[PDB]
Amino acid sequence: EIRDLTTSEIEEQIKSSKEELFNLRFQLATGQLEETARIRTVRKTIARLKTVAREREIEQSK
Amino acid sequence: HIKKGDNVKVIAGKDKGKEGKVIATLPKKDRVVVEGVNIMKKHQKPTQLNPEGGILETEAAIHVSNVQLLDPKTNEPTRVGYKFVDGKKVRIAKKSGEEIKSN
Amino acid sequence: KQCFVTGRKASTGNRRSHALNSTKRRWNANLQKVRILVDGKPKKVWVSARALKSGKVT
Amino acid sequence: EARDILKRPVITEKSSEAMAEDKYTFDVDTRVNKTQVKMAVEEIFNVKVASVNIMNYKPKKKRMGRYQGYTNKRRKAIVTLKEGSIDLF
RNA sequence: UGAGUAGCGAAAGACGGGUGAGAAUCCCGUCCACCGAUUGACUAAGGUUUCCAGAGGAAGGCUCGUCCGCUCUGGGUUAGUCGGGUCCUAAGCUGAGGCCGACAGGCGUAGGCGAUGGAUAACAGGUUGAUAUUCCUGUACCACCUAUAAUCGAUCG
RNA sequence: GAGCUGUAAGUAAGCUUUGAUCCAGAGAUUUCCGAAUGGGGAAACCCAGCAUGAGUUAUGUCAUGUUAUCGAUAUGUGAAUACAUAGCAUAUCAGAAGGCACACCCGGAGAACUGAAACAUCUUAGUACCCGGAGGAAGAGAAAGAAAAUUCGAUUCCCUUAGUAGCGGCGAGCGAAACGGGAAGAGCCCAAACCAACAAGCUUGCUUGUUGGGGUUGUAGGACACUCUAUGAGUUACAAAGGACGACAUUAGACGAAUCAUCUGGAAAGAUGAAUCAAAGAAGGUAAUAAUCCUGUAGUCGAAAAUGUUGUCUCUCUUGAGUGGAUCCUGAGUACGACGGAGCACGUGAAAUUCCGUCGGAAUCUGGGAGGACCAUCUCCUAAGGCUAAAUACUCUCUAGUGACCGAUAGUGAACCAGUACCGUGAGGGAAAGGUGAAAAGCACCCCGGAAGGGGAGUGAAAUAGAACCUGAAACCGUGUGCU
Ligand SMILES: [Mg+2]
Ligand SMILES: [Mg+2]
Ligand SMILES: [Mg+2]
Ligand SMILES: [Mg+2]
Ligand SMILES: [Mg+2]
Ligand SMILES: [Mg+2]
Ligand SMILES: [Mg+2]
Ligand SMILES: [Mg+2]
Ligand SMILES: [Mg+2]
Ligand SMILES: [Mg+2]
Ligand SMILES: [Mg+2]
Ligand SMILES: [Mg+2]
Ligand SMILES: [Mg+2]
Ligand SMILES: [Mg+2]
Ligand SMILES: [Mg+2]
Ligand SMILES: [Mg+2]
Ligand SMILES: [Mg+2]
Repeated sequence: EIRDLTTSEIEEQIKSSKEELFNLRFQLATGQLEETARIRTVRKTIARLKTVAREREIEQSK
Repeated sequence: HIKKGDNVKVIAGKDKGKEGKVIATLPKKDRVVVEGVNIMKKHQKPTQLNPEGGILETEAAIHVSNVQLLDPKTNEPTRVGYKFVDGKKVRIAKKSGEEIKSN
Repeated sequence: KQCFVTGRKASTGNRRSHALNSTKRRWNANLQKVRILVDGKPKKVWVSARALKSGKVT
Repeated sequence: EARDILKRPVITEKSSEAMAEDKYTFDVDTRVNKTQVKMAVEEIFNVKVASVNIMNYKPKKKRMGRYQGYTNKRRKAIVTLKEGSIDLF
């Protein structure tokens, strides 16, 4: 997920990663503790995908 | 400025002149820790980890500037100065022998 | 209130007595309401009496 | 939106009894309204619900040893579904 | 120092049992007295977790304390019809333009604002340690949507 | 360049030589209220319209754009009135509003307490408060000047002139200037005649209004005539404006020289002895007092990037000197005067110079002013239009420093999760509170007690150093005592 810039379809991934993130935060309030693979190193990933999409219009358009 | 896999000799401590290895360095308190140097005994009580915890004997931290990294080709302590050859910077022990004592 | 060409305005100053103890007053300028020809429609506006070098009203 | 307007469930003895008559509790984000919570469990759990109810908790007061703050306000929502089975566990 | 001195902020309590390391003070019972156009039962104004459960005894309560409106941990408030907004205006207050003035600003028309009033669609019982016409049981009403077929080339105004 | 996940120990999973976390430059994100600007409004909230789109069989919902007021630019339309103008309707534009350290400056408006031993002219003072507009500096500024000898020369600021000349109920008290010595040193663009088009009246005439070009001063410059010169200077702060070609300074960081041994000590940097670097004997830390233990210093280097100075070239631009002055122009309700008033150090007096208010009101190169009223003669200079760097005044900050400056009742109010607890309806007031040790080694265990505390044991050089913690003075409350 680090340095994956040559992917034209990432909206298949952002929606897929975000519904993954809701599968575990919702799972956090009962038990199921491995908190690294929880909202730290996964919510960074859905910020990786936007900053390599939001610039992509910018070098495209102007 | 030592690393985590060196083997040094102290200058001023409760046990001076003893050698040993370094296992941690704590680079914000800049106090390093050597095996077999300055045992500090703890009275740990019965915790949820140690079943009826008690006394023990573990060496704890001492400062950097009582510790000097000694020459490997000579075994006499030495100031370390730096120079760089080709791409990186390496440690010469300023006794004309550069050490390899990282790992 | 304001003129056109001189842009007049009452400016302060004391006024004195015969025993020379002061006060404050204003000197208001001689404004007259009149309707002049300005661009577009002729407007009615104040102007001062020493600003009389102009054609009056049309 | 519609995936992260619901935020957490709550398991309470008020609510774990209230699993029998099939009412669920949640914790939705503060700015939403009760209509588009109904349009969210349609998305996430794929059943159809009868009605929803919300309320507010005012941000009550913190400790005094831990100094004078306030715990966050929250928006507890309750959904009512008449045939959809146990979505969560 | 005054000094172990003045003061404990109206008033009827008594006994038995239980808890507890400790009880004239806390909990259960009977007996007794006290207001009763109120020390009763409800609503707004305010106050903002004081609400309930479990646990604790340093400090708070003019005494004591096992207890509490105090500390600690974990919880509690559900609305198409209930009060209000998506309706209306009074006193006022703002006020495009426009008057008016050393500056700031003052005043005012159209319009908006403003409830204590005008208009408007719901009830009876049950339930929990805490919430109710809000949730559950039965019963209807009000506004808008689609599929619904006794007429009219009648309807909205 | 090997550990990190804030201040912040504890966790529990994790990241990390494939280069983390941190340090610097650049970019994307930037919810909501705020001038708040779609309308309301009790700031952090409520209610919408307009197009697109998701969605449901639709209605409800959602999402991103969108619409305040002046102002400008474009068409529509255009009354009382017929011709047009107010007015009215659409489309673009981002000009404004608010905030600022308001410290320093510039204009508008402007007190009193106090001194005179009372007090009214005066002075506290054109000071403090209020409001308006800009800048990194603003204002002033290119002589209608100073001066009196022989003149020299724009403005500002520092030293002397000097508490002098002077003003004053001639009282209290205000208080200059030039000459001189320095700081730092640039001077220029418009108006007009006249000429070339353009339009108009209204004809080959004149006048008027624009557009260029010409031209801007007093030893009198310019228009007009005469004759002779040009791809050499000047510049993007004044003089007309934009921008590529190329050396330094900032914003991270490197390297960086020289020591041992004994003794007392819990531990040496101390004592004694033996050595060594020095462009490095500034400073701090390390178990005590270190040039040679660490971080550093002297002296050297580095910069992907992004800004600031800027050197060069490239570009824009651009003719400058003389004579005749026989004619023509030189800033109009202006300068001045009368009347009340402010400023000039100067209180209306013998009162020039300067601006405002009202009212009368000139001449033009034989002119017009000014030399402390005014007239005469003589010297100086040309108002009624503009623009301008440097010397100089300030620090809420930023960078690097220094101090016969304080060391917790001092220093800022504020070393300490300060304009906070707290008092006030409000505007606004406004505290107290630093120190275990070298290191948490923070007292395992045994005993009385419900616990709190306590006696042993134990860590530590020291717990008579026990987290109300270094040192522990006085008031004051106590314990058995020698004399009484
Ligand atoms: Mg008595
Ligand atoms: Mg009893
Ligand atoms: Mg209330
Ligand atoms: Mg008590
Ligand atoms: Mg409580
Ligand atoms: Mg009205
Ligand atoms: Mg940590
Ligand atoms: Mg708004
Ligand atoms: Mg639509
Ligand atoms: Mg010079
Ligand atoms: Mg170094
Ligand atoms: Mg060194
Ligand atoms: Mg006069
Ligand atoms: Mg002290
Ligand atoms: Mg505090
Ligand atoms: Mg010991
Ligand atoms: Mg004593």
